[PDB]
Amino acid sequence: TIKNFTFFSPNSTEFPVGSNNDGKLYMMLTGMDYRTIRRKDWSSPLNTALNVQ
Amino acid sequence: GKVIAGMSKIYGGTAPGNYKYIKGTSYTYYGESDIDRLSRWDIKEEIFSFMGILYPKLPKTPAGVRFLDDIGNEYTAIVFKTEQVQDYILINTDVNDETYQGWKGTTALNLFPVMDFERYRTRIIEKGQMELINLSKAEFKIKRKADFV
Repeated sequence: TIKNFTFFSPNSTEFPVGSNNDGKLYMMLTGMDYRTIRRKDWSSPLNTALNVQ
Repeated sequence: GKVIAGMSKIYGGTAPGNYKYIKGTSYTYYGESDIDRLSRWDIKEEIFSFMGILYPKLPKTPAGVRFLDDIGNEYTAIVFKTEQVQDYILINTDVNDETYQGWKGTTALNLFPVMDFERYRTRIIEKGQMELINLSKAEFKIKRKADFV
């Protein structure tokens, strides 16, 4: 069986895209496994006593 | 204090102003310029624990209260040196559940390791006055013991 996601749904019900399907898609596009991340600090985290914000 | 002619130190009446040295009434100063700077947090009886909400001004500068005795010397001080400006420091001196947490927004931070251990000599506050170190505003709740009531 083949499951299609990036295709148009004639009756808006044929190919719904689940969060895990997009998860796999994104992992494949960026070349990441479950043992790494993609991370970006848009603004610097702030350290206050024994805490990181 | 109010300004009174002959009683206060002013050069008034006929030019070029005159202030008279009398016996008893003489000249008494009216007040002080910017008397709004003077604020005393008075401690009249010995207190045991307290729940203060400290509002700090400058970051990285030791912020917290210190206690003065009757001669203007320091015995104890709860002072913390934070990296960023906490919106308010919550301090509780209760023996059973001591709390020293720096709140910023909705986040609660433990301030125990950042505290000055040498300055904080005793929990028992004596007769004198409290001074605010690097604080914009302060809100205190004092609990004081009575053996029989």
